[PDB]
Amino acid sequence: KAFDLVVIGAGSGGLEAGWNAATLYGKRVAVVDVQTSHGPPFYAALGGTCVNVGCVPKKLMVTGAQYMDHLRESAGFGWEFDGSSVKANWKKLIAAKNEAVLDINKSYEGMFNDTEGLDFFLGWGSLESKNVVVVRETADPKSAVKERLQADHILLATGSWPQMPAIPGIEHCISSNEAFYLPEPPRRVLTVGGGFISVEFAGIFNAYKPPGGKVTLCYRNNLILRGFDETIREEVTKQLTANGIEIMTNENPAKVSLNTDGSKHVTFESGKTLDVDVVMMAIGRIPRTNDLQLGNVGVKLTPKGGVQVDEFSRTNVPNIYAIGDITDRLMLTPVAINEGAALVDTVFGNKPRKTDHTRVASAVFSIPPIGTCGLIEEVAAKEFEKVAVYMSSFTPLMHNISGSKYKKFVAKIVTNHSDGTVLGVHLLGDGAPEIIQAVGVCLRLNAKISDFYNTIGVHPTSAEELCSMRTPSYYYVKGEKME
Amino acid sequence: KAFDLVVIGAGSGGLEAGWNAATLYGKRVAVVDVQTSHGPPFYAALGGTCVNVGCVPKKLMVTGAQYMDHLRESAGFGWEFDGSSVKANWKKLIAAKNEAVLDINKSYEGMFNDTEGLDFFLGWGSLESKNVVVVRETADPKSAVKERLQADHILLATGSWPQMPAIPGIEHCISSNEAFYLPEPPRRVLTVGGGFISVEFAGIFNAYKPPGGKVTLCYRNNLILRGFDETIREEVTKQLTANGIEIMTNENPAKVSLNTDGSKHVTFESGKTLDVDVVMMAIGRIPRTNDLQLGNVGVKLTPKGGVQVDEFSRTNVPNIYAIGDITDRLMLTPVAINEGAALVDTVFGNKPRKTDHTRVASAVFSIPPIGTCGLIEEVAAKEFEKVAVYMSSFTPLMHNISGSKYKKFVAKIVTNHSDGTVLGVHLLGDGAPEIIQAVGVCLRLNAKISDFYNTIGVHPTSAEELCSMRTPSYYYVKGEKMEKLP
Ligand SMILES: Cc1cc2nc3c(=O)[nH]c(=O)nc-3n(C[C@H](O)[C@H](O)[C@H](O)COP(=O)(O)OP(=O)(O)OC[C@H]3O[C@@H](n4cnc5c(N)ncnc54)[C@H](O)[C@@H]3O)c2cc1C
Ligand SMILES: Cc1cc2nc3c(=O)[nH]c(=O)nc-3n(C[C@H](O)[C@H](O)[C@H](O)COP(=O)(O)OP(=O)(O)OC[C@H]3O[C@@H](n4cnc5c(N)ncnc54)[C@H](O)[C@@H]3O)c2cc1C
Ligand SMILES: c1ccc(CN2CCC(n3cccc3)CC2)cc1
Ligand SMILES: [Br-]
Ligand SMILES: [Mg+2]
Ligand SMILES: [Mg+2]
Repeated sequence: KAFDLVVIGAGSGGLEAGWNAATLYGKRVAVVDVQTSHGPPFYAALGGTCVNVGCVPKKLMVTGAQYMDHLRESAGFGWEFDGSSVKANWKKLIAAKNEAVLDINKSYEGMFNDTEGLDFFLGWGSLESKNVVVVRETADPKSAVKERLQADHILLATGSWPQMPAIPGIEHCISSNEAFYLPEPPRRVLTVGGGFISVEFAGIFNAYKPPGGKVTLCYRNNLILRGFDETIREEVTKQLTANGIEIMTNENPAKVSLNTDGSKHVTFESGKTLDVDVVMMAIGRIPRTNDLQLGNVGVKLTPKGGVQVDEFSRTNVPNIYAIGDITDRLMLTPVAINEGAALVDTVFGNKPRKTDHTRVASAVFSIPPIGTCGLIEEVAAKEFEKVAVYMSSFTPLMHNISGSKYKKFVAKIVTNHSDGTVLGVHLLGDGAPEIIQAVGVCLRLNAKISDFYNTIGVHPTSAEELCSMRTPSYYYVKGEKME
Repeated sequence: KAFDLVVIGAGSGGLEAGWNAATLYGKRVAVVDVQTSHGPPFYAALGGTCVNVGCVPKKLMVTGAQYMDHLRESAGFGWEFDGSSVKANWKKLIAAKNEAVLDINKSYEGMFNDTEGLDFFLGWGSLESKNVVVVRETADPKSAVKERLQADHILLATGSWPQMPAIPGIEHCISSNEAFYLPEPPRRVLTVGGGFISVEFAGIFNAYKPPGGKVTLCYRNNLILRGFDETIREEVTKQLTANGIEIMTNENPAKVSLNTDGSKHVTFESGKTLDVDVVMMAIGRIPRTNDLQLGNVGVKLTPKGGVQVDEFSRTNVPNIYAIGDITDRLMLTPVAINEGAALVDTVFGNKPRKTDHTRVASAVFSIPPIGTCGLIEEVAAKEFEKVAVYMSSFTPLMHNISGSKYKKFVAKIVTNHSDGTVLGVHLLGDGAPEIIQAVGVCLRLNAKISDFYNTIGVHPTSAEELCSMRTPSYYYVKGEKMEKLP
């Protein structure tokens, strides 16, 4: 069958591109994915990674995890109940999450049913030729042909996949994919990785762990969450520790064996050992290009295995494009979506547009959470002669009463001190992901620190800290910190 | 007894002006207030209304009230506990609020002592003359002089005070001032009025009420929260109703009598009756001008009662200025603070600056809460030929799992459709007050709807809805509402 566009991967970027090309530009569109609903064996499905085994289910589970703090914190505000009656029922959480994800799967199914000129094909997409996508029964390229799709234009949108280190006993470890389907909450769990997925899952497991349970997070480097603001990295480490999570930095698994009861015996490179019920590898995500048989058309990959693209998401092969995680740049749903829309506008609208990968607001649903947009100070300090840091850090009042005195809210604004242009805003504490969104709009408008401090506060809020900072806390001048 | 600046009222506006003048411009400042710490008899104290009987304690108590919803909502996420064991200990909440407020009172005392040329004077400020403030022992102008203060510049920052309607039995009623100190949570309470204070307290009382408890809010007109977005006014009404609060609109107390058991018998203008344990009046606040003896220097008041000011906070009398609620405009702490910082940056900094009273971000800590900035559409529609309204309204997914299906999140952007300039942003739902702050910055920068929709979303948030709206839901054209443009 013949299409203006064939999209391989019915994910965040793929669905934006396919729906826009079909509905805004009246193109005949095919979209391919390996599953119509969430979970084993392929985990991602119609809707993509974010819907099925990412942002959507993890956010619901972090919300679930937050109640452990709310229940404890309620006492300071005079709430009384039988503490010994408190149980975290993980089965209910997983069932609630499964229903939520399945409902989305179903609506996307209804979307393809009800959208003329937008067709879904179940199976494994690969490139036969530069204008033919083959859909097969399995990821094995010798598996049965279900469809052959003639395509003026081909979009690769297959996303990414957990990285598993080749160590002895890797087979006894899981990724985030399996973590979403654990039938019982682990009593002891090691999250391996200092990234958002490890930190977010440490918080989820810490809340739902059965009595006498323990969550350990391990990371090779000295400080979790590289890429984030350093003050926030130190504070979130402290605040995770304060809520009972063991942060093992400068530590990495060397091998895993099974103890006689089926629990996992972890040997760290340092020789240290840990007995846990689950080992969750969250050490990285790699672009999913193996299964695409890109050798058939000579699309240029990087040694990492990402599809190389120009700013307009164009591969080295005309009429073949790549968006989203497969391009190994910013692995965010809204970036994927933005690239998909920009690509379709460019190619089918002749409305040339490229995604801006700078000043993207993002979040970490840690407990407590992070919101951030733009440059951290160390980065700004290499690119600008004079950099100012405006910093407010303090346990908010509600958390003196709550008993969570460790919950320091951090707000930091990084500026080009030569003109006061805001380069970065970095938040830690309840609300941070919600606060940072409109900050993304501020940085698009080249907001200066004067634009923040001349804006009238909403009081009382954590956000008003951003509009209450008149004076630098310190500077970088030619890369040197000057207190 | 000689100062560059004398400030009457150690509140939100008064202390910002005082501290700035002293620390930024090495000026000599006197600040007068009636009380050094919170509560009876004068309620407001060092730190002002907001710190003592306003934003700060109210926010702590709304946070306390939110745990009723979190404890119920936790069950959808798998939290299990003995629901019959749950009790709301009001006395604990009030004791914790009292300690939090006292620490702020003490924090301000430290500020005055640890700051050269910044001195606190206890007692009642009034104007003797153009350049002299008298501190007396009481509000009676006949009481003893404690001090006579020489002032190169006088700042009036005495704030506002609850209005109590002059109805038979008003003496059985409380204001917000007494609400903060109730020894026991009322079983039945009538919050009177449709403004933020009535709404916030109806939420607080609703969460802490003992078993068989009932919170009634009455409002004299048809729809609470006049001046807020109409969609949000209707929605908050529904969501308060859904959480057990009874909303009596077009109803107003004509009198209150004590029943023999100490409870209050409310007779409405309509003839309806209601027995409650507390009647909290929250029908308005009025500027505190009486006690300053303004007649003594001829400071002009408004047809309403507020000190008349120009854009630089100047009265008709030179060297005499007025900021905050005494001006009877926007009664918000950060507005008072902004006016104070501008007055001082003007007069002592030689850097004239005027508070912008448009595009002010503000909140209602209703459950769930409002965050708003700029014009509601009815107001935009009279000022602008073509107004677009962008609206998103849905129960977020977590609240389909929580079981609070009624918690619809509302996001509205109001624009000038001729250039896309955002004129206002109106939010109802968890985190709205936190979301709206950086929207205030966007409005200062003349953000267009395209600046929002071209900004990449943070996912998943409620906030990202603001970056997801490309197509108007409807328009006003020369005041007329319509789905489509001609
Ligand atoms: C645990 C986790 C949490 C995350 N949390 C967030 C968050 O909170 N916010 C955020 O913005 N981002 C988050 N992300 C990142 C976000 O999920 C991704 O950036 C986004 O899904 C990438 O979208 P995409 O279009 O590149 O691909 P995806 O949405 O992953 O879609 C790719 C699709 O292609 C399919 N597929 C793969 N190979 C083939 C093939 N050969 N043939 C057919 N179909 C194929 C897959 O089944 C999948 O559905 C998270 C990721 C994970 C793993
Ligand atoms: C229940 C309630 C909730 C509120 N919630 C919020 C909120 O969430 N957000 C917000 O922004 N605003 C809120 N406000 C409003 C806010 O409190 C005021 O806008 C703000 O306090 C006004 O500041 P001001 O500087 O005008 O005066 P105030 O802060 O009221 O300070 C006035 C001071 O003057 C003193 N005083 C009065 N007369 C004399 C005299 N003759 N001599 C000496 N001292 C005198 C008083 O003791 C008082 O301390 C709330 C108000 C109340 C009542
Ligand atoms: C979860 C959430 C809310 C409830 C209702 N109870 C709240 C507290 C009341 N209470 C006050 C003082 C003594 C009891 C009674 C109603 C139950 C379970
Ligand atoms: Br490091
Ligand atoms: Mg179709
Ligand atoms: Mg002093």
